[PDB]
Amino acid sequence: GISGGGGGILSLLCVGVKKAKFDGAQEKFNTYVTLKVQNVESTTIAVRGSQPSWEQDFMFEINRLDLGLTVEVWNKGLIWDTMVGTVWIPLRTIRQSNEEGPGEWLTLDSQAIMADSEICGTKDPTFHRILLDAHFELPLDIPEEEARYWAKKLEQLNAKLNS
Amino acid sequence: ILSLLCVGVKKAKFDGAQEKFNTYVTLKVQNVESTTIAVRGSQPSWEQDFMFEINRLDLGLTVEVWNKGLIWDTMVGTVWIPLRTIRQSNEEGPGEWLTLDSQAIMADSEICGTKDPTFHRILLDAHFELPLDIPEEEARYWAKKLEQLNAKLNSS
Amino acid sequence: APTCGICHKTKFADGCGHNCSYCQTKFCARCGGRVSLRSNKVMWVCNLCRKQQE
Ligand SMILES: [Zn+2]
Ligand SMILES: [Zn+2]
Repeated sequence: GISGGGGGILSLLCVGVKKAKFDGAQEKFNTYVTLKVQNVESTTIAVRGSQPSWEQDFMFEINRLDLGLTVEVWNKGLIWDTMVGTVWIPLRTIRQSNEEGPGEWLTLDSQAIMADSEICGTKDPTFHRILLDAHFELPLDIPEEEARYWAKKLEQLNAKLNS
Repeated sequence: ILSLLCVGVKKAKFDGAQEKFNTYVTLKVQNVESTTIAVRGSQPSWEQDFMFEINRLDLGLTVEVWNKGLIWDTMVGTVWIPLRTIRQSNEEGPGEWLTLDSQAIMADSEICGTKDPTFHRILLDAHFELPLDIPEEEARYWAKKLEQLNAKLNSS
Repeated sequence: APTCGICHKTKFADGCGHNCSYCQTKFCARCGGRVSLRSNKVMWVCNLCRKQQE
């Protein structure tokens, strides 16, 4: 009859940008992370050192699971920034979960693998690594009583508006 | 996983006024569901590709077209495509125009068809990608499942 | 960057998100839910409107 079930579409991608470990002199780094997915972009603040900790979460509500999440680590310059490295995570590899995870350490690569003008991987590994978590969340369920209440309330309002 | 099912949701064609429609398409196979975003007009174009991991073939792909409202979104038509019927190919196709029906038919709380055609149509491409090989152990498992769909693994 | 009108954090890809059927605020998956009526009608309701009517 009337259901509050949220169903099973995975639309909310959660990304936890944790920290990084760079190979080299710490005064050499003032870095931020950019995330790009389904033409949405988000960025951490810039943090100094060879072991920056951002511990920042980002959420993206999307509908195209066929692509990937591009992650870039950038060294900040007063005039231009320079990429430290990148990874590309196909969205189909990302777990469905309701909880934050520990993340995994990924080696940062220097360059995108491009096919047909679209990124499809990365190549040329660096000695740098990033600690990153990502998961999809499921939609919420509304309890049956509360769903029935809302359906009736807004059916009555719809009926009134139509008149 | 016997096969990857590719589903291209291309466009639709609604009977009646352009301004009446602002529609999105949802797909469901087993418990996996997907959706397009909403696009306005009598001939919206989504051009969105979906993929599903398929392990059983006796069921179907449920396709629904929904029209946005201020309060309620309304399901304007549906088709149910038995999986056993979908073409087996790696090649993307132009799609076929399918007439949308008004409602699902159920057997044991579960869709087994649709009824009551509408004057609205959807353009969908669907195909099963060819697996690379089928290991001897799995071939025995699939042979049993297929042999109750009057089917059998292609000898080649 | 359109962003959820409830949590002000989740960013929407184009055409993503749902508008609350009552207050019309656009919200992300953490911030409201769906009520389905028979097999042909659905509405959407944000968690602020839910709280109000509790
Ligand atoms: Zn939100
Ligand atoms: Zn609301």
